[PDB]
Amino acid sequence: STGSATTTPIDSLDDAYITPVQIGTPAQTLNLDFDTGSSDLWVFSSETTASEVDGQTIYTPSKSTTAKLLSGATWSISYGDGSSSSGDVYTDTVSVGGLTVTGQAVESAKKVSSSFTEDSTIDGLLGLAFSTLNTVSPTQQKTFFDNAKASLDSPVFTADLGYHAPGTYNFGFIDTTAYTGSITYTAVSTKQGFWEWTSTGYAVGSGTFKSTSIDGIADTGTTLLYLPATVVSAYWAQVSGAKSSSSVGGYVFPCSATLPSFTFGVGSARIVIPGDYIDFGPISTGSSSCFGGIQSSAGIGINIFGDVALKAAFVVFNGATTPTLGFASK
Repeated sequence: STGSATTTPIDSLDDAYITPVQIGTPAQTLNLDFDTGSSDLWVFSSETTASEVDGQTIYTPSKSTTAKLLSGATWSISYGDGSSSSGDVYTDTVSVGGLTVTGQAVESAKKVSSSFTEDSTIDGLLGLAFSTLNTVSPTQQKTFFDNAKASLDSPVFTADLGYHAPGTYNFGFIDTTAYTGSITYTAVSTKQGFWEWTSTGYAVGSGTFKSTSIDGIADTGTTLLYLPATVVSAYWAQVSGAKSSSSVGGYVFPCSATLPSFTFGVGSARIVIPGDYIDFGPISTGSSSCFGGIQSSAGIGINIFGDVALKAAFVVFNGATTPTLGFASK
């Protein structure tokens, strides 16, 4: 089997992408944030504290004839940005782009943190990291991809995120029309539960490529590109007037600047992030200070190849017995 679904930016900055997901019988369609950095499929629901719902579409398990309470199961998650959510668990039928999993754990939110409430466009998350990170207790549950894998034509999914435009998540096949050149595959460590890999280096604009190993994760659920402070300093040094602002929380730059590209290495191949992709716009409405899309990971503990990087590529998440990642230009 295969599936194919369009993913759409939630706003004009590509802060996140939403993909429609059918849950239950009859289908209830929710727009979920597909997140290769986590492993829970959780939704706003009829059980969510009413004051914490503000415009999201909700899953109502009592209206699904295929929903079954997973007795005794609870979940609770905290994300790298400080947000969180928790609740109980149903199993139900879940379909993405024509690909159907029966008995998928659907984690129903009883509580969500304010950042989720405040974002009316995101109805939940669909985790695509490794199932060892799933938070369901006392019986850990499998991700949608893990449940679907055996049925797929090939045990893979691909992320093709657009710049200021829709893109595509495919399951079970490589669309060879969706990229240019070849796909370069690189080794993955699953020891932390992430799609963790080692980039071979970087370049700033037209500058020389610096060969250096940069371990990080491919994370569709993180907006920006988070890299070591040395690398980030070298990038922003090429932008007149750019500086790290402790009060804003990262590098800012004059909105009148033209940003240089940033290149990262995948083996001997190179992915070029155009400068435009690094502009996240005014820090507040009407400001002439703009927020940068490349930021230091020094306070995180891990480097993160988020959407800024991933949307410059066609990315293959190969879930074979020994997983690998693939990157191609597009």
